[PDB]
Amino acid sequence: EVQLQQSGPELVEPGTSVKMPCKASGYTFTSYTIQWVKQTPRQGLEWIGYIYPYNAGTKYNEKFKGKATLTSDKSSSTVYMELSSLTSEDSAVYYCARKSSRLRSTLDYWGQGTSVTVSDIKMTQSPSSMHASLGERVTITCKASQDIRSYLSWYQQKPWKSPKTLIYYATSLADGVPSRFSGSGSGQDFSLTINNLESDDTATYYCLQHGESPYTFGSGTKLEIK
Amino acid sequence: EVQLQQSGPELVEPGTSVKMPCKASGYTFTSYTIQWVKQTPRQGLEWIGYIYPYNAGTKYNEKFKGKATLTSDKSSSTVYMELSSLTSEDSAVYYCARKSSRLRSTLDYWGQGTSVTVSDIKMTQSPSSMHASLGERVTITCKASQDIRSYLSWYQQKPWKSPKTLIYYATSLADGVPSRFSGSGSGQDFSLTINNLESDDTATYYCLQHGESPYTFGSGTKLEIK
Amino acid sequence: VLRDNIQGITKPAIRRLARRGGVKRISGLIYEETRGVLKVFLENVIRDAVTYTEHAKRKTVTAMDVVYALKRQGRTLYGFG
Amino acid sequence: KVLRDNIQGITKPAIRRLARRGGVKRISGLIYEETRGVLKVFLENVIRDAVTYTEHAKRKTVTAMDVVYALKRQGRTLYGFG
Amino acid sequence: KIRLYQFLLDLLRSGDMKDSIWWVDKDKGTFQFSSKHKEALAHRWGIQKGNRKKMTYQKMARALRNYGKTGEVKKVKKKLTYQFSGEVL
Amino acid sequence: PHRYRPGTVALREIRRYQKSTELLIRKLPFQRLVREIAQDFKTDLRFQSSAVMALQEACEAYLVGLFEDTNLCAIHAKRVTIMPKDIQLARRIRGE
Amino acid sequence: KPHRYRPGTVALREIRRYQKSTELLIRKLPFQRLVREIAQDFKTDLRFQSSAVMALQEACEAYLVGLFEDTNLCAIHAKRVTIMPKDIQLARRIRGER
Amino acid sequence: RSRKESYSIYVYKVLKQVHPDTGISSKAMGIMNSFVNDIFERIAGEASRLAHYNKRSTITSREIQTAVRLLLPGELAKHAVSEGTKAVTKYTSS
Amino acid sequence: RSRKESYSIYVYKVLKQVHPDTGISSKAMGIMNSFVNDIFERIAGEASRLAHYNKRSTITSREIQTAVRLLLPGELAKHAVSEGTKAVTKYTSS
Amino acid sequence: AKAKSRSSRAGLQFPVGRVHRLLRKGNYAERVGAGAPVYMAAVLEYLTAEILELAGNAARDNKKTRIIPRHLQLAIRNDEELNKLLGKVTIAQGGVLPNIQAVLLPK
Amino acid sequence: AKAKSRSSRAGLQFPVGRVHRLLRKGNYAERVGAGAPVYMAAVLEYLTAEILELAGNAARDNKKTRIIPRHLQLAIRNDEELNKLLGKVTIAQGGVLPNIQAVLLPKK
DNA sequence: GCTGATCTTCAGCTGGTTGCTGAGAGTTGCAGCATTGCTGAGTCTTAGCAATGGATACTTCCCGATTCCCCTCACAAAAATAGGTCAGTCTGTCTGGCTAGTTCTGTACTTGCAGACACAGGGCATGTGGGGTTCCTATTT
DNA sequence: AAATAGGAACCCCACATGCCCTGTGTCTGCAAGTACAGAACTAGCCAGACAGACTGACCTATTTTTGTGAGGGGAATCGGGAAGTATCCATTGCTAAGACTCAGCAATGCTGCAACTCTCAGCAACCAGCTGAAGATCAGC
Repeated sequence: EVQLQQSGPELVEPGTSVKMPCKASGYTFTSYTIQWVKQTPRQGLEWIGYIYPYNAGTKYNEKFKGKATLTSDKSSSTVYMELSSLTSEDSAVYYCARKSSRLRSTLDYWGQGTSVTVSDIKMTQSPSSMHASLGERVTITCKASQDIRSYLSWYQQKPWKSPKTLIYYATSLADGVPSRFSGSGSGQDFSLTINNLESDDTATYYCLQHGESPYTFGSGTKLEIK
Repeated sequence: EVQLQQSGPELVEPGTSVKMPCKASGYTFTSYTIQWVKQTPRQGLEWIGYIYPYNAGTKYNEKFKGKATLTSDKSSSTVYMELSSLTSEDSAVYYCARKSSRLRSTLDYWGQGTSVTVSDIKMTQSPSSMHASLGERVTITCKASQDIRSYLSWYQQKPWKSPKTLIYYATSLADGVPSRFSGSGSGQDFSLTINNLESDDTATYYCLQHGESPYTFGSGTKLEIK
Repeated sequence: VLRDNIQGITKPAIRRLARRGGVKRISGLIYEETRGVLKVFLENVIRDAVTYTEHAKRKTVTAMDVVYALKRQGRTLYGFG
Repeated sequence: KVLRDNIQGITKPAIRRLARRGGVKRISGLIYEETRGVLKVFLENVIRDAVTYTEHAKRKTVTAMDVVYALKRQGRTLYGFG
Repeated sequence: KIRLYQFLLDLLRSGDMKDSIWWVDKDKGTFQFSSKHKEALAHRWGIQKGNRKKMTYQKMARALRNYGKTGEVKKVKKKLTYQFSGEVL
Repeated sequence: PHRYRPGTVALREIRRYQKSTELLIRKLPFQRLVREIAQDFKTDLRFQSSAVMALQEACEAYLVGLFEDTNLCAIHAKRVTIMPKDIQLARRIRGE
Repeated sequence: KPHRYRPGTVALREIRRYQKSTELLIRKLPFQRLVREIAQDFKTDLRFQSSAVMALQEACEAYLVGLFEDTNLCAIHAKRVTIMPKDIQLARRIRGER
Repeated sequence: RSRKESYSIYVYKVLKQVHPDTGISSKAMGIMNSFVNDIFERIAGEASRLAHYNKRSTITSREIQTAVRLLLPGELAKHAVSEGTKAVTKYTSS
Repeated sequence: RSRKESYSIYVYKVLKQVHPDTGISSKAMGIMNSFVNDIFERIAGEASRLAHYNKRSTITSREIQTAVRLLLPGELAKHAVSEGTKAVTKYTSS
Repeated sequence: AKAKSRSSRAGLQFPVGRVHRLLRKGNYAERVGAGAPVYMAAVLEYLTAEILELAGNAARDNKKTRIIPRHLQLAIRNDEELNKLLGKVTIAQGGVLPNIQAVLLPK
Repeated sequence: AKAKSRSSRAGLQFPVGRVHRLLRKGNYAERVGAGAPVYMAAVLEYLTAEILELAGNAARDNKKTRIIPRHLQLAIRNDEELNKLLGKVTIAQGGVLPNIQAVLLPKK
């Protein structure tokens, strides 16, 4: 039901400006903030900022201040992001994700990703990459720098695909997620566990914190099956 | 608190038209209909009509249609009555009285009376006039033509004064009237009893029915004390 | 499965509703806005009513449930119980 | 004692301040009397309900909780007084 | 109840709307309907009874024929005329 | 041929529909719309006929009141044509 | 020539100031006198707690401020910037108070 | 098959008492049923709140009178209070 | 001395749980007290109405959950339902 | 002794006993006073009588035999006190009051 | 046996026992279930926690270490769900949100 | 249109203070624990009705194209009015004290309401009938 | 062609009947609420200074109102087709009644500890003063 449409890839020469939409449908548009996340092979997922369509309120990452500008259009339920002075290190995929204004909530639904190519709290994931057979147990550790009161979420990202939410609030199962995935931990130590494995489970898992103003992701964990 | 102000006496030659105000204060103006009553020495009191300021609804006596028209001015809390084609047989005192929209209510408060001079159900008040000393019982009867489900009121009018309400709903005491006054009866026969008389109680007593569309007063009753 | 049924509230029907409301002239863009507001109102009332039926472990929405939903949205309805 | 002609105590600058808090930029000269009337009506309603609540309790002092009840009764819930 | 002949008696006794139904012999109780205003009389009967459909003089007259069994209203051989019985007079 | 000047037929319609009481939306489209809306919450639902009737009557009353407020807003702006902006202003002031 | 501000900017300054503070904008004593006078017509020799008068004042300020926001919306709808009594009447009618 | 227990017969008695000749339809009957239920709920709930505020455990005619005063507007409250007082006075004398 | 019996201490415990170094003023304390009382009254009254509608005489966690669904908007209802279910599940295990 | 309804004792048409039972089983108070059902039954009867009389007058003014919901709506909406009491109430088959703004009317 | 508060058993900070007493004495039902006060306390605690966290964040962004009614108003009115829940609620000394209509601002 | 100088306001920093918040001592009232019983709620089975689905024929309305008229909107003038300054004035506010009228607390007790039980009549679900009503055809003036 | 008969369903409003369950009558127990007395407490009134908010005049700018006129948006019309509707029948499924059972909740008494009140120390916030940046305003080239 909930869906966040996005435009296709755009080729832009450096020094210009670009804008992409995040047309959202299937829910009360003004009740959910739209968060923008960029993903690069050398930095992984990176939080840019959000906009609250209810009161046009915004909040930007310090390292993306000025570079990105977020606007909302209540009539068409669309949110735009503008990048000014496109520098060479901007060829990445920009995601727009839905997140409720509730602190416990996380980025639940994501856009497909617009591959744009141009011409704090440190969140540490202990296992960089791991292997497992068809039915073993895996566990991913996500030790944090500072203390976050269980404001941690786990995401699964298939290759060339938008990430999918698994755990929010460090223990709560997300919608549609089978009980095989189980989160645990609080404070600074968090863990994600998968009891029964399948060929689907071959993906990269990220842990995201939203306890403090600059949201930070983990390095990720490439999990391979057989 | 509740006051219904009127204008002074009018000296008007025959054939013209006159309008008099009924500026009201002390209550919610739109909640009470303003009723207009004319008084001639040879026909007593006659009901002209009423205006409901809530929706400007009118209802005139069949013998006064066309001759009188009622207008409501909500901004100034004033009601005007316009009399057109002033015949010689129009020299009378015109009273404006407040009556609630509730069927049980009656004309509770009256204006001072605008003396204008130009250069069906029948009420039977059996005892025309009586003489009594300072302490006896007196009974007035208001035998009706048709039946009225206790929709009868008793009014006291001192000479050269506006009528004062005593009994409404044929049994209920009005506001501020001493318990000496007592009304009784229902259907077609109604009674008014005065417990102990005083030199003040000498006045004219009328019985008004409002059980049917044309309101009709009684013939009157002159009470003399000692 | 039912789809696009908000188009069933035709333009003449909306004009009739406006006429009952005393509207003399109607702009061409009124109809889509009216369809949107009607859809929002209906979604709210139906959600409350379905909650009421689900609590009673029923699978049929009764007139009592709709009346209760309207009452709890401050829209008391007379004549259905 | 007897109080008389106190709605005039809601002066013009007070109404201007209230309008400014509402984001009003320009105010017509006839707004003040209309605002005084509206405030008088609102106060009459709330005070009548509060006095009824106090009367039922066989008290002679209008407590703040009576005002809270009167406001709550009119869909005007007030926080911070009980 | 039986209010139909009560209606037919009341307006004749009160002299109301003589253009449709009127007297020639009050002693025996005979009366004559107008061939033109009898539709108005039937309609005024129907509005009082507050039925669903406006009734014609045919449906009005259909009722009088059941009165012959009881004897209040009977039809004699004379165009547009009936009469009450002595008891209901 | 004869043609009524604009606004006369509209005034006749206003007088006519303010005098009657039947539902101004056909029953079948509204039933379909209600079932479609309820499909989102619970699948394989069921509706009493009186339930759909109550829903329709509530919707008619709400829309008629909203259109009265919209007409008042339009008259406030020295117009006789209601526009979406008047609906929005009325809904905003009502608190919706 | 003394310095003069063009009309409109001082109004915006006042809007910014009074939308940032929370104190009562009506003098306490005149409001209390008004409340006592209004209550005189419902019961003689009444008594008011200070917190009661304060709660009444808080309610009145909130109500008037909300009504003024609605009035401003109505005035802007009519392509104006000056609120007039007709805007107040329209807002109160739509709200259901009239 | 559970004896629905409406208000129809009492409303019909009142109607025949106040307008001996006019009837009433089923839809209007149900509407007046709903009206009586709604007013009952309003007055009873407000009287319950009144008893709760004053730390009383019983609802008396005083509570109902105050609820009527608080809920009905204008002369409606005055006439309803008169009717209730008269009924209670008559009932007390048995 | 009358033992007003407010919610102040529990709200302070919650505040110290979420914001360890942040205090709260007396006026804000009273406002949050009023908020808690208002929400409790709303949910309890609506649950009582739900129990009455289904001819039940008891208020269970099901009535409270349905009330929470009915009066809280959006994700507030979802998270309140999750919290209540977690608390009841933990309490049942004693 | 001979059974006597409390309604008859109070001289009312509405059921005092049923109102008492509804008060007792309605979760309103721990106890219910003796005169409370009588008082509230009298109030309900008064309101019913007033509305029914107004609706009957409206029906007679339309020359109709029976009160239909339209007449009830006309009775309530034409009375300001009754309109205030039933401001947020929708009446089935009620329609609306006939009202046209003066601006829409032609010159 | 040593007395254990029902709040501690349910892992709560709000009083389960007091909530149960208020439910029983509040004229809501003939009887109250065992888990009803636990559920009620959990919901109340969640709501107060959410409002308090938002108000504390608002105070911190204002460089204050004490929540005042203004911070509560800022927390509520800036959240659409909380504003909808408390739409008809007045907060004393809470002020109003800073909002100026666009057309009132100077053009150039 | 594009800055530039001048004046005003707002934002930030630092020291004195001050009233307001948090924590500790005393205590007391209510939550928790342990029984006891009994009834309201859960479970099964099935009667009974109402909702759903399809068909058919008839009625009612809806949709798109045309014409044109009058309403809305852009625009300029006028003429009405509100806002900004300022000198003068008046009133709110703060301080504290004194009643004294009102509210709160404790006792004795009394009066009215809940509980239990027998039972009978009121109210609900059907039903039966008078006085028409309706509908279509045929017959006799 | 108008008037009259008449068979045959049918509708509205009483009126009757069977029955069953719930409201009434009666008695008993006991606690909710009341009358009274005394303590305490807090709201109304007094009073004086004083500083800052309020008020009325004046001038001007800037906002609203009024009078144009054009044009394209919506109303009025119409005719064919598309749904809507009424009714009729069959199916099915789902809601509640009735019986049975027992687990959870009320009621009760005792106790201990958590929550209330009262207090006071100390510190976050407030105020005053000062300074620097931002922005409004009036020429000017």
